[PDB]
Amino acid sequence: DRELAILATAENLLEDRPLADISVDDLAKGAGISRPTFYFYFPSKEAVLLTLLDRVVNQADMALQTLAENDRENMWRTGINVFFETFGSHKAVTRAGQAARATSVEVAELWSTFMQKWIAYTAAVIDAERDRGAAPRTLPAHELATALNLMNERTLFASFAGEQPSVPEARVLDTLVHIWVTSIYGE
Amino acid sequence: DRELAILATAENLLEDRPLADISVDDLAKGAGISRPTFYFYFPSKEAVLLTLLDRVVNQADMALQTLAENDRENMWRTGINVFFETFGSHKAVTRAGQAARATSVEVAELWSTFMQKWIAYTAAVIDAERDRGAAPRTLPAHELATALNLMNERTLFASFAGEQPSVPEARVLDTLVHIWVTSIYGE
Ligand SMILES: CS(=O)(=O)NCC#Cc1ccc(S(=O)(=O)NCCC(F)(F)F)cc1
Ligand SMILES: CS(=O)(=O)NCC#Cc1ccc(S(=O)(=O)NCCC(F)(F)F)cc1
Repeated sequence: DRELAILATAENLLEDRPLADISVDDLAKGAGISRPTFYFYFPSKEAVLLTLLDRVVNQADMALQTLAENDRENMWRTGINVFFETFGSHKAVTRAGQAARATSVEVAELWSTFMQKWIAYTAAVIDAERDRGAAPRTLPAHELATALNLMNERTLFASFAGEQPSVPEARVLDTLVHIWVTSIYGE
Repeated sequence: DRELAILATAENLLEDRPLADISVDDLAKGAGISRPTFYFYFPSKEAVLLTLLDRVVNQADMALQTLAENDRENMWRTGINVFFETFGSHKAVTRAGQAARATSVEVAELWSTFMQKWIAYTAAVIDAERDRGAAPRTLPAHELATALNLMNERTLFASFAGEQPSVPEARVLDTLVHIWVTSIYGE
């Protein structure tokens, strides 16, 4: 309500500048509320970012669950694309959220909890592919899954932030899908 | 001299706690010098970390140049192993150096300059492998190289920091080499 206005303001301001350069007064002003009214909904601007990141992570997780409840190259591409579109639609929050992992235990723990879930699901799909005889028994599935998820984390976030170096955003899906399919199916 | 003692002290203290929890007075005391004598060799504790990271990055780069001036799976493993051993021998500096990328333009630019070099060298070796007919012309070599280097950055540093999630350090070389060889040679 006022909560949503605060969150919408924070997402808008993060498009232009870092959390460090955004005051509680900036978020209050943008949301049309006082400073003490702000503090009724959120203990800090840090908790605003935690809630924004929580919503974006849950949106991606819910989109991947929808896919899971329904060719091998297209199967992986469709799944990687959940993360590309979801985080790529929320670049300001992605970026600020990754930077807050260093300073926020709640942000580090949110990101860690979802990465463990996404890795466990990746490993379960590789195992299914091995069980049906489509993928060879090479590396431990859980270790392969970990490295691939870490690759995607670093490569997606570098591309969205326009880091040097980065894969251009228009090439990153093809790039990741190639490495996933060759490393999962390759003998 | 006193410079080396300051650097050795900083590396020792970073084994126990973050830069934020290390004072110029801590580095001076450890190096057996006064606070103003410290400031003669370094403008700040941040510049000490920049110099430590500079030395570790150059050690890895010089080891990779030595290799370059001399089976396909073993060739990539030997090269990845430069980074595994070099950064893995300097875990405190690696960790503090990666955290300083967020706050230090000099640290962000050092890391970016060497990543561009290492990616350009990776791409040149893939191209050579394609030219000799050992590797298929799949992805653009420079884009494949970028994602693989980013994977290694994230996966090595997660393992060395014992992050959750991470590939166990005793499995990370096998894990990365498998993804490199299948993605470089796989059709
Ligand atoms: C259509 S399907 O059945 O759902 N395909 C199977 C799948 C899947 C799957 C895809 C991508 C990733 S990840 O590595 O991209 N996510 C980590 C967060 C990051 F994006 F930060 F990496 C993880 C799992
Ligand atoms: C024996 S040889 O001829 O030298 N083999 C060819 C090679 C190579 C080569 C290996 C590993 C990497 S990287 O991706 O590990 N480094 C990025 C820094 C990071 F470690 F942070 F990633 C880059 C290039």
